Amino acid sequence: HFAADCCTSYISQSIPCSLMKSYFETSSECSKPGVIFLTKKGRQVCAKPSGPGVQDCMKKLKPYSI
Repeated sequence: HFAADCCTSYISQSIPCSLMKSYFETSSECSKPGVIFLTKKGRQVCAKPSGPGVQDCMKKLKPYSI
């Protein structure tokens, strides 16, 4: 029961990938895209589309080594 999410601002420091269980990209329909990581502790972080290390965090969040 939700809709497309969007980031209003990116974090001010490196992304906390050491505590995120998954990650998701917003919809291009928003005036500004962005990928938010979902933390297992029940939280959300806002990051750019190609943030330095942000893509590495989402890469490790996807088990596909086979």
